[PDB]
Amino acid sequence: NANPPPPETSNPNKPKRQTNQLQYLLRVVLKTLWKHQFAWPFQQPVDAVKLNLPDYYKIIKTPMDMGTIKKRLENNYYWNAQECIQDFNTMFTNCYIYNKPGDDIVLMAEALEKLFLQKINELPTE
Ligand SMILES: CNC(=O)c1cccc(-c2ccc3c(c2)N(C(=O)c2ccco2)C[C@H](C)N3C(C)=O)c1
Repeated sequence: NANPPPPETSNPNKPKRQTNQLQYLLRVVLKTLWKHQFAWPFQQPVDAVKLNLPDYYKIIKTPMDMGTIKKRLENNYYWNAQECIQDFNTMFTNCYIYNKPGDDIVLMAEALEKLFLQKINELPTE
């Protein structure tokens, strides 16, 4: 069972805009979560071949990771801030869906989600 390709991260046909909200998502939210001690498993797609998890992509049909989110922001892939926020939410919930409650990786994602919510609290107005 091969890994799927990573989510798309750049599309020259998508329109581009700079907004206060998207700038904040890259410069504050993503940068803060990226440097966190628990960020490392989330910095690239789950490599289920390397990890011998043949049911990962049978269970998780909407993968997402922070490496993808970073690339999407840098490539002006998102038009609405909510698209980015949804991707963060998908990342965290994928981790809760697949892994056992109480596992280290779950507590890691929970800490990262709490930080994310503290950072999103101060998102600029639309
Ligand atoms: C560059 N490679 C890595 O950063 C890397 C190396 C070894 C393992 C991992 C890793 C990546 C993703 C995950 C886990 C481990 N997982 C772990 O259980 C785990 C335990 C402790 C840290 O990660 C399995 C699970 C599928 N998972 C997530 C994000 O849900 C990532």
